[PDB]
Amino acid sequence: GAMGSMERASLIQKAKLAEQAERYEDMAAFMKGAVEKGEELSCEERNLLSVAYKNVVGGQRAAWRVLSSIEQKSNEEGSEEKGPEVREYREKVETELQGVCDTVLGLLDSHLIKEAGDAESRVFYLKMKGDYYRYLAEVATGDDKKRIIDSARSAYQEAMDISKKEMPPTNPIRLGLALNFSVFHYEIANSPEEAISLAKTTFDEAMADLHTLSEDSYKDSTLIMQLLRDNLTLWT
Amino acid sequence: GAMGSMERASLIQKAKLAEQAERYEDMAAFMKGAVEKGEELSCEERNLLSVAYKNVVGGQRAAWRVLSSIEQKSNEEGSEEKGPEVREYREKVETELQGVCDTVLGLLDSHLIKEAGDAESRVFYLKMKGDYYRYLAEVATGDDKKRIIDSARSAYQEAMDISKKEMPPTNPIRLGLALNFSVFHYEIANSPEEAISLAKTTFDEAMADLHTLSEDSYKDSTLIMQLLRDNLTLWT
Amino acid sequence: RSSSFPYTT
Amino acid sequence: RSSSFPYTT
Ligand SMILES: [Ca+2]
Ligand SMILES: [Ca+2]
Ligand SMILES: [Ca+2]
Ligand SMILES: [Ca+2]
Ligand SMILES: [Ca+2]
Ligand SMILES: [Ca+2]
Ligand SMILES: [Ca+2]
Ligand SMILES: [Ca+2]
Ligand SMILES: [Ca+2]
Ligand SMILES: [Ca+2]
Ligand SMILES: [Cl-]
Ligand SMILES: [Cl-]
Repeated sequence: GAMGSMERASLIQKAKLAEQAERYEDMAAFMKGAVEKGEELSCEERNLLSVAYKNVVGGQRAAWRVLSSIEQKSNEEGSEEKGPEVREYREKVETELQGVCDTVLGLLDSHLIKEAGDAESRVFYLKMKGDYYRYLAEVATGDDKKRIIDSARSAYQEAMDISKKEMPPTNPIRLGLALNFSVFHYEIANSPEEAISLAKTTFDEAMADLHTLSEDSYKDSTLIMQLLRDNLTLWT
Repeated sequence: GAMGSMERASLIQKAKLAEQAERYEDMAAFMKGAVEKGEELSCEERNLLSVAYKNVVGGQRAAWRVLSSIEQKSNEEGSEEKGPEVREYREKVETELQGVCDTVLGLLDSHLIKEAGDAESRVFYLKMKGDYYRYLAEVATGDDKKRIIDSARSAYQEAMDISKKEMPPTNPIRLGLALNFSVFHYEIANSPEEAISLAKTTFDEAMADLHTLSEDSYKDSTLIMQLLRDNLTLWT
Repeated sequence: RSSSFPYTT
Repeated sequence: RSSSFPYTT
């Protein structure tokens, strides 16, 4: 699209500048342009893609939750009728959020996943597919809600299967995948016991492998392990 | 434009929702739509307009400063040549910022200022004109830099003249105007002594009028007086 | 308020 | 880092 005339390397350079400037919409547009060049992404480039879209969708999710709460309060007993505006604006934000999720899922399907042969890249992209279906599931209410949930589940499960076969239990991608799949279980799938079991097992298997790691790898892994612990504390 | 089919009251309602959701681009678009209905703005509505655009331009200014700093470092001795990308992206952000300033100045000229007869509204809009010319001056480098600076000065000065005649020294609009005009003097006009003199005189004349105020008005005025003090501490 | 990864500021 | 009004968070 609009980035078709810009060099791949220039898009990557500008994505890093956009990150420093906290211009995440720009960062995401630059990374989309880089993906559309058709070459596979390096580890650093995959992280730029993830950071960009996580920040964009994060703003939308936070806004959606604010508006949904106001809407829900408006439909209580004794609440004064104030017209269609809250629903309309919630719908506007929701549609924009769904558009971002669809964009990410489109990049993954055309053609990031099919070209990803190394475990690290394949698991990364399948985790992303699970995440963006999960964000769609957060706002889904219609006929397709069950199918959206199953799409998230399926992507996470494929990623889990590869990660268990091909990666050590302390690998940060493996850890972040398991963390997010446990959140899926708790928040989306109405399966708090599965969420807790996964978080516990993941934490414990990582603990037992820390002894193999350098100081820097230890820091990376323990950061994500703390998030598992934080959830376990909240959930139990 | 795009808001032409939405009721004025609905635009105002949605601006307040957008503020709660921290969706300031949306908030600004809703308020622009409300202005374009052609009716004068209430005090509350003027504040919504100001908040919306201040947040939008604030993000752009912060981004511009980050990129300008990187650019300036790139033009030092011993700095490695990394191509046109930093300049290009700084220019992109700059153009977007200039577009927002031009939009605000356009609303003021068509036709907020000419319809504003009460001191509170007229001073508010002339302060805004000064502010958005000031933001243009922050990024100006060409032939028109002197004219942009003079446009900011002229708007601030007209606002100051009205405010001194028609408003008490503790009026928050008067105080915020004087604060921002002092910042103009210090940061734009290379006149630190004028900046300090204005800040001092404004603070002192406000201090002497606090005794006339209710508890709530006292809180409003002293908040802005503290900003004058903070600048004086930084500047002396 | 569950924690996921990555996260924003 | 001069202070102006209004300001953002
Ligand atoms: Ca090329
Ligand atoms: Ca919908
Ligand atoms: Ca391996
Ligand atoms: Ca149980
Ligand atoms: Ca009407
Ligand atoms: Ca320029
Ligand atoms: Ca008066
Ligand atoms: Ca002196
Ligand atoms: Ca969270
Ligand atoms: Ca400032
Ligand atoms: Cl809307
Ligand atoms: Cl650019």
